[PDB]
Parts: sequence; C-alpha cells; structure tokens
Amino acid sequence: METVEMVAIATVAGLLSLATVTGNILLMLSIKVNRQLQTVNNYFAFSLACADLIIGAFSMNLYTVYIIMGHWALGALACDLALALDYVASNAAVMNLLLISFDRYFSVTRPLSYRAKRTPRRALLMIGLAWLVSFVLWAPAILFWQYLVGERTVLAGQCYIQFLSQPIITFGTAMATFYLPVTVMCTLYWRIYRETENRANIFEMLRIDEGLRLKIYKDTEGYYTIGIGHLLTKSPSLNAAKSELDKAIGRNTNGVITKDEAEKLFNQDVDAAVRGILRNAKLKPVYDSLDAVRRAALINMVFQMGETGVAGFTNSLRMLQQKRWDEAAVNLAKSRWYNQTPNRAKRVITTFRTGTWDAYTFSLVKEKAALRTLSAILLAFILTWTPYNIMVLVSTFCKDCVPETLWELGYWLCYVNATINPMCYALCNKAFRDTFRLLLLARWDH
Ligand SMILES: CCCCCCCC/C=C\CCCCCCCC(=O)OC[C@H](O)CO
Ligand SMILES: CCCCC1CCN(CCCN2C(=O)CCc3ccccc32)CC1
Ligand SMILES: CCCCCCCC/C=C/CCCCCCCC(=O)O
Ligand SMILES: CCCCCCCC/C=C/CCCCCCCC(=O)O
Ligand SMILES: CCCCCCCC/C=C/CCCCCCCC(=O)O
Ligand SMILES: CCCCCCCC/C=C/CCCCCCCC(=O)O
Ligand SMILES: CCCCCCCC/C=C/CCCCCCCC(=O)O
Ligand SMILES: CCCCCCCC/C=C/CCCCCCCC(=O)O
Ligand SMILES: CCCCCCCC/C=C\CCCCCCCC(=O)O
Ligand SMILES: CCCCCCCC/C=C\CCCCCCCC(=O)O
Repeated sequence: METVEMVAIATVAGLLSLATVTGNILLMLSIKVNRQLQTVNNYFAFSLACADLIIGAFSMNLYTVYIIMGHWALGALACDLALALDYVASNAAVMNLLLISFDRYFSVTRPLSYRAKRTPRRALLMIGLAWLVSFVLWAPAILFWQYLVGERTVLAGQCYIQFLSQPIITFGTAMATFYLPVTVMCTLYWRIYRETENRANIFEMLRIDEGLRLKIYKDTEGYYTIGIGHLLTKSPSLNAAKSELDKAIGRNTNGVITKDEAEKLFNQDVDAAVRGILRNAKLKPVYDSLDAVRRAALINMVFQMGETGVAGFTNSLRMLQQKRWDEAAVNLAKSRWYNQTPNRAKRVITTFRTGTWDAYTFSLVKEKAALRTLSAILLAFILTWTPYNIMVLVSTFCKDCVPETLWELGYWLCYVNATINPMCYALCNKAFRDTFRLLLLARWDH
C-alpha cells in the first residue's frame, strides 16, 4: 500500500470513528442530563449506544490498523480477544434492537398488564441478559475452537474466526444474527402499526362523543376526573386527585395534562374495558365476531353506560353476532340511551350499521416519535448489514466468488450502523435533537 493510500484511509476512517464516538456519547449524555429522556425504552437506547461506542472506539480503529498495515501484527492472543470483542458488541447491538421492538410491542398491544411489569429494574435485567447471552454465544467458540480441533489453522498475520470454516456455518450465524431478527422485527412493527391505527381511531371516536378535558374536573357523581372519563379518586379532595394524577403520569402535572398523556390513560381504560367484555358471558361472543370498527362502537357503548347496561341489549347483541346490522339498528334506537344522547347514539348506531367511520370524519394515523424512531433504527440495521449478509449468502452457492476487498467494504458498511443509529434518534425525537445541540454548543463555549 502506497503512502497516499495509507493517509486517505486513516483520515476517512478516523473521521468516521470520531463521528461514531461523538454521536453515541451524545446519546448517552442526553439520557443522563435530561430527565424527560429517562424512560424505560431509552434504557435499551443507552445499552445500544454502549455497543455502538465499542464499535466506534475499538472495532473501527483496530480494523483501520489491520487494513493500512495489510496484516495482523499484534499476535494470536490479541487476534482472538479483538474478534471476541467485535462479535460480542455487534451481537449485543442486535439483541438491544430486539429488546426495543419487543418492549414497544407489549406496551402498545397490552398497555395495562405489561405497564405493571415495565419498570427500570426489569429493563436493567433484560439489558444485562442480552449482553451475557452475546458473550456466552461467541467468546467461548472464538477462543477455544483451536483447542477442540487440535490446531490453530489461522496463519500469523491473519485474523479471522476458525470455527467458521464452511460458508454454510457462517450462513447459520447470518440466519441467527440478521435474517431471523429482521423477519421478527418487521412482523412486530407491522402489529405495532396496526394496533396504533386501531387505538387512535377509538381515541378520536370517544373525543367527539364523550369529550376531552386537559384539566381536573368533577363527573356526574362528583368525583375528580381527567381526559376522557378517567376517574382519579373517589375522595373529596383536589390534592388527593393531583397525587393520583402525578403517580399515573410521572411528573408534577398540578391538575393540567397533555393530549398524549390523556391518550396514554385512555388506552389503559380501553384494555380494562376489553378485559371486562371478554369476562362477560353476554358480551364476549358478539365482540369476538365483530370487526375492528364495530368493536370500537361496542367499547364506546361500554364507556357510556357500563358492562351491565350494554349486556341488557340481549336481542340487539344477538342480531349483531348474526351480522343483521339494519335490524340491530332498530332495537338500539328504541332505548332510553337514544333519548338521553340522540346525536352520540345515532353516530354509534350508524357505525354498527355500516362498519366504517362515516358518522365521524377521521384523520390519518399520526405516527408518534416512538413508532417513527423504531422504523428508522430497523431500516438503518437492514441498510448497513444487508451487504455483508448477502456476501455470506453468495459464498454458500460459490466458494470464492466474494473477493477480500468486498468483505472489507461489507464490514465497513456494517460498522456504519453505529454511526447512523444516534442520527435516527436526533431526526425522529425532538427532545434528543435539542439535548444534542445543547451539549455540542456548551463544549464549543468554552
Ligand atoms: C440452522 C441454523 C440455525 C438457525 C438459528 C436459529 C436461532 C434463532 C435465533 C434468533 C431468532 C430471533 C428471535 C429473537 C428472540 C431470541 C433472542 C435470542 O436469544 O437470540 C440470540 C440471537 O443469536 C441474537 O442474534
Ligand atoms: C454478530 C454478527 C457478526 C457481525 C460482524 C462480524 C465481523 N465484523 C468485522 C471484523 C473485522 N476485523 C477483521 O477482519 C480482522 C480483525 C479485527 C480486529 C478488530 C476489529 C475488527 C476486525 C463486522 C460485524
Ligand atoms: C480511501 C478513501 C475512502 C473512500 C470511500 C469509500 C468508497 C469505496 C471504495 C472503493 C474502492 C476500493 C477498491 C480498490 C481496488 C483495489 C482492490 C484490490 O485489488 O485489492
Ligand atoms: C469513555 C466514556 C464514555 C462513557 C460516557 C457515558 C456516561 C456514563 C453514564 C452514566 C449514567 C448516569 C447515572 C444514572 C444511573 C441510573 C441508574 C438507575 O436506573 O437507577
Ligand atoms: C468495555 C466497556 C463496556 C461495557 C459493556 C456493558 C454495557 C452495559 C450497559 C449499560 C447499562 C445501561 C444503564 C441505563 C442507563 C441509565 C440512565 C438513567 O436513567 O439515568
Ligand atoms: C426472556 C429472556 C430472553 C433473554 C434476553 C435477551 C434479549 C433478547 C430477547 C428479547 C425478548 C425480550 C422480550 C421480553 C420477554 C417476553 C417473552 C416473549 O414473548 O418472547
Ligand atoms: C449465561 C450464564 C451461565 C451460567 C452458568 C453457571 C452454571 C451453574 C448454575 C447455576 C445457576 C443458578 C443461578 C440462578 C439465579 C438465581 C435466581 C434469580 O434470582 O434469578
Ligand atoms: C439517519 C441516517 C440517514 C441516511 C442518510 C442517507 C441520505 C441519502 C440521500 C442522499 C442523496 C443521494 C442519492 C441520490 C440518488 C441517486 C440515484 C441514481 O443512481 O441516479
Ligand atoms: C473475551 C473478552 C474480550 C477481550 C477484549 C479485549 C481486546 C483487546 C485486545 C486487543 C488490542 C491490543 C492492544 C494493543 C497493544 C499491542 C502491542 C503489541 O503487542 O505490539
Ligand atoms: C475486556 C472485555 C471487553 C468487554 C466485553 C463486553 C461483554 C461482556 C459481557 C458480560 C458482562 C455483563 C454486562 C454488564 C451488565 C450490566 C448492565 C445492566 O445490567 O444494566
């Protein structure tokens, strides 16, 4: 390698390492200095930043030395230890991406039962297990394969994993670390998006029909309430109501909350209502037989008159289960319910009749920062890791079709995931972008 080629590689790779270490330290410090970013799902983001910092500071720089020098010059022990660290960190990054996906999946699908289990303590446990599993999977095999086989067949000046002899063995690891995790995370995201779409529609339906209050008010029974009919306490005190509200949210609200915080309390109420319906012998067979649009209409009815109230419409419920919607509409309209709230009742009835959102003009699904960041980090993983994993796939069909130069570029592209991952958080999350800019401007002055 000529002197001009050595300088050019050192500059580009050096600047790449600097951008990787800076971005991941900015991600870690943002969570540390800003309390609003100290959420359970950001514990996994911090854990991912740690794996990416190892890639940026260690893997990128030791690989730059290996490229420039044209061989491994640090010995056999340093080779096995550097490979163990590189593969353990890369595998830990994938496991944190799986931890982000699964956490967001259970918090959107089950916001009541899972949120009782979703604590920093359990997050710290899952983070530690993801790091330990990654260590036990790679490090023993990398260090001790030579002793099992009886010879170290990796030549002096070379540095690669000996247990990955046949490309089919490498393909197995590619299936385990990329192909299967990607399929799982894409399936998870699909269910998350679908659940969010359905839950937002119920939120908008009840916002029109019941009403949304961002400040503490009193219900018909005189009890302190907030959002869309969310009971805070039955105690005749405002301080007791503020205490229950601060406990459920996680900040000093002082009686005033946001639409997003009200949507979070609403989704917990939806799960409690759906839990009731499935436990109710009169409401369970009709709910299971109904589509997502007509299910929301039933929940709306439950929110207004309760479980026993809706269950009292024996003939209407049976006709809805029989898919006789025009006939069910007749019985539901000839009730005390229709006489008390005719506008809300006719909108609910039309929904049962058509199975569409024609009674309300509904907006498209507003994708929150959480959902947006999830697809960004998942698309970033696929983008950067695809070239190397396709090269492994090519190798199984034809032995030496992939040249050494291409493996090197595939490895570099793979490392780029560590660089663009903090950029995804900055692009999708406003709170991250502002903290990043705050930390950088403070470092410049002074
Ligand atoms: C024939 C070759 C065998 C094929 C390999 C099959 C192994 C299945 C692995 C992951 C499934 C993805 C689901 C993710 C949940 C499991 C988390 C886990 O422990 O997987 C570790 C994985 O190696 C981290 O890359
Ligand atoms: C868990 C899934 C697999 C993830 C892959 C595994 C391969 N690495 C590139 C390894 C590059 N490399 C060398 O080729 C020689 C020695 C060396 C020392 C220190 C750092 C790097 C190297 C990118 C991610
Ligand atoms: C050197 C600065 C980095 C440039 C950015 C990366 C762009 C991709 C580079 C591809 C060119 C590498 C291929 C060179 C041919 C020599 C291959 C060989 O015979 O070993
Ligand atoms: C080379 C240096 C790179 C490391 C920089 C990252 C800074 C270290 C992070 C500190 C974490 C802040 C301490 C807060 C502990 C929270 C634990 C808890 O959940 O109770
Ligand atoms: C070589 C050194 C690297 C060590 C690898 C192990 C990484 C383990 C990850 C760290 C645990 C994450 C803790 C979460 C941060 C808490 C932030 C906060 O709420 O204040
Ligand atoms: C369940 C222990 C798995 C070991 C931790 C390693 C991290 C990678 C796995 C991610 C799954 C975490 C999701 C929480 C467990 C729910 C069980 C399930 O439905 O799969
Ligand atoms: C992944 C690490 C593998 C550990 C190998 C050690 C083998 C010996 C077996 C002992 C394991 C028993 C410890 C169980 C943990 C205590 C229960 C708990 O609180 O979770
Ligand atoms: C968070 C990381 C974001 C990733 C950044 C990638 C930005 C891609 C956009 C740059 C424009 C260059 C692509 C132009 C298309 C060329 C098409 C062609 O081949 O003719
Ligand atoms: C199994 C746990 C993983 C171990 C990770 C530690 C890896 C560190 C080793 C490699 C870097 C070598 C340090 C540079 C010194 C070279 C001096 C020389 O021998 O010429
Ligand atoms: C010198 C070795 C280089 C570092 C390699 C890192 C891999 C080792 C893995 C096992 C240690 C367990 C990880 C730490 C868990 C604590 C974090 C937490 O639980 O929040």
